[PDB]
Amino acid sequence: SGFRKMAFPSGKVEGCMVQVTCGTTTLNGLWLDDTVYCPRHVICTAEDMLNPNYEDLLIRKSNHSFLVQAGNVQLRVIGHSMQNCLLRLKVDTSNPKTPKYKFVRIQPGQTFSVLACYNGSPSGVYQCAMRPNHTIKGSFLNGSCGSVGFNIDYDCVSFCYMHHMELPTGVHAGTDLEGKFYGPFVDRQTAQAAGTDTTITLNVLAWLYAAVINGDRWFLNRFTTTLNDFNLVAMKYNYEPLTQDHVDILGPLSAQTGIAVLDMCAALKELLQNGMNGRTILGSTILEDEFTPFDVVRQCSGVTFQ
Amino acid sequence: SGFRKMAFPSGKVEGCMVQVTCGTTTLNGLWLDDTVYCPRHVICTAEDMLNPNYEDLLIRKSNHSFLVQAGNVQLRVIGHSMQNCLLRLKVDTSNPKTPKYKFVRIQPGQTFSVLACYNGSPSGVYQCAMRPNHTIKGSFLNGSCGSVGFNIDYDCVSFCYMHHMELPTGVHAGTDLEGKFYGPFVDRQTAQAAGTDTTITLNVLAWLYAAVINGDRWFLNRFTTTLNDFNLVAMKYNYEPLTQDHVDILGPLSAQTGIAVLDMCAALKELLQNGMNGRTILGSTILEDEFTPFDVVRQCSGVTFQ
Ligand SMILES: O=C(Cn1nnc2ccccc21)N(Cc1ccsc1)c1ccc(-c2cn[nH]c2)cc1
Ligand SMILES: O=C(Cn1nnc2ccccc21)N(Cc1ccsc1)c1ccc(-c2cn[nH]c2)cc1
Repeated sequence: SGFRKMAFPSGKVEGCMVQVTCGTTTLNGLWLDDTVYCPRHVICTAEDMLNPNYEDLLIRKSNHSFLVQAGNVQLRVIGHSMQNCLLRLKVDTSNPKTPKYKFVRIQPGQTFSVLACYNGSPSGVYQCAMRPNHTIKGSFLNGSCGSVGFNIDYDCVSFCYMHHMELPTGVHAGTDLEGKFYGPFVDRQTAQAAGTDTTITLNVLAWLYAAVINGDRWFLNRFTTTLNDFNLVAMKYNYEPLTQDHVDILGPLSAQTGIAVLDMCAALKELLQNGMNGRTILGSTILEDEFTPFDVVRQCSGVTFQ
Repeated sequence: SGFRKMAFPSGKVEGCMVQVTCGTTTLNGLWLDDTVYCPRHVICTAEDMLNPNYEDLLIRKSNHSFLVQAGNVQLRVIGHSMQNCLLRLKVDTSNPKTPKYKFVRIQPGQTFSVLACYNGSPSGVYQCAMRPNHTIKGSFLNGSCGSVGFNIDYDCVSFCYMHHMELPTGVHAGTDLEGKFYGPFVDRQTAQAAGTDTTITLNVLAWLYAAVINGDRWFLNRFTTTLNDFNLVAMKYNYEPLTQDHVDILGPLSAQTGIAVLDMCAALKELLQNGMNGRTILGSTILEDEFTPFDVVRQCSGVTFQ
């Protein structure tokens, strides 16, 4: 029993973090096989960031412009290229700790584990959702750039995020491991800001199912709803519209609890309209949206507490 | 910026988890040097748990009664002893991945990282406070026994918890790595229950300081309080009394923010009396108590956003 914001074990990623220095600038890189990946802003001075031309800043660098430090060990850079907003450094040594891995672009509303790192040394691990507005509510200080996000499935690490930026509201922006930004953001100084955000409806429903699996039904009701009637309420409360695809995804949690998805929607409508009346669900006074249906099945018992 | 329930990176602990089997019963052990530590209830059948005599159950076992599996590899057991509620198995092989480590008994209100494990395989990591009633609000299923808690400081792992039990309220109980239970709990079937709990006052104050370091002052006021006047309010709201020792511990956070500890107490009193009036602090609608003053200094900027 219990329900916690649980991260994946971080060992397989720890063995891949290095430090990358170009001139005065140090940040984190990810060392897989004989490649190191890091944010391309490592090549900029503070003043370069106002209006950088990366193509023109990079052609002025050699391989030996880059220092890569793996723990105590200097890795020799023997090649470099830019891929979107990442630099790829080829080094003289294959990482003996390279895990089984893939690069994936996660979708909005999906979750991942962040390994915050400074100076190539891992400092902490926590779980993040990709918000609908393509930001994450992370915890990052200066020096954290090149920290990665990931998911693990049967000893394969799916890398999905590299940290580039803190926006003016204190939320975080970065790239997939092909160096494409999540959201409309750019690695230069602009008036860019987090767009308006929404509550991840599918995740709230998964988390209500979690509460029932763990033995709590106080918030259920004798009502049902159409998808249309639910969505009129969702819009009022700045919830993402529910789609048939989202109903289909909730099929296994619905089956394990015997609560029809639209019967759970009727419960959520009533909670949005009436509040929680001083009660909690899984310890929370608020409706939680940072757990996916996959996260609930991973962490909850396969046997409902009936 | 940001503020997250952050766990330590779990790699150094992952390399120590093994599986321990005695008959039908499998659970997790911790492999350091040539010793494996696990809950002594591994030697019990389900029916043994009603009234076990561990001394009498253990003398009936040989070394070869115990199977220890480190990944793919069988470790041969060559010795065994009981230490309080732990078994210590000596094995034929020293763990090549043994980190620098110590065994520590944490105090109530202190935090640690839990590596949930099943069948010797790590599944997840999250941060826990030791509640005043000596329980943790974990997330554990059947098979999780022998999962450990820890803190890391400069590459030294301080192990402080081993998981033994889920209480009837769904909260968790275990031992230090000398096998002494936290709290009044026992590794046998009784009417035992979590005692009443309290809010960890020192941690709430640390977390208000965190909010100011990250740039928020909405909840401050022009009032001060005596320790006595604060504690009359604390008792009304089921908060731990504040002591002079707790005021002294908050000295560095008070210095970094320029807010006197008793001026912060006056702010907390006002929040307890009046509520938050629909506002948040660091994203929360409630007063958070699972971050220590050490956790705040670890995660927050050393420069206040003034
Ligand atoms: O946001 C950042 C870097 N960053 N990421 N996470 C942070 C958490 C706290 C503080 C700073 C943090 N920026 C701002 C910028 C400006 C144009 S795009 C993004 C940033 C600031 C300075 C540099 C820099 C490059 N060379 N020297 C300094 C890079 C990124
Ligand atoms: O609580 C447990 C074991 N445990 N720990 N975390 C749990 C999370 C979910 C389910 C069970 C969990 N107990 C109960 C008991 C009974 C007397 S003291 C503690 C437990 C239940 C069964 C065994 C057992 C021993 N041999 N075979 C079964 C051990 C502990």
